[PDB]
Amino acid sequence: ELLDPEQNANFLDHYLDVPVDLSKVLFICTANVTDTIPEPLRDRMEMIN
Amino acid sequence: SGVRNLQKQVEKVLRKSAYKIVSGEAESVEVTPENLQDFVGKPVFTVE
Repeated sequence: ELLDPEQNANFLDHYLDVPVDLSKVLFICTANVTDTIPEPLRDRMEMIN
Repeated sequence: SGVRNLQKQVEKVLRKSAYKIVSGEAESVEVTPENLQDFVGKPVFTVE
């Protein structure tokens, strides 16, 4: 829900119900090896080395 | 079997085109297969 390109724009979480709008955020993620990450998450993002 | 994976690829190509427009050189990117390897890199699978 964070990483969905469209659904990040209306993210909401149980604590504070109100939707947030993350669309402008430039997320970054760091993983030591690309193979262990589950396929649905791994398939979106580019894997620079 | 799903179409999700192709959906990631075409996303990537488009967003690189967006970078080529707003700041890059071309005002109209024109992907061609010879061009393609730039955008989406070199082929991974072939020898099914």
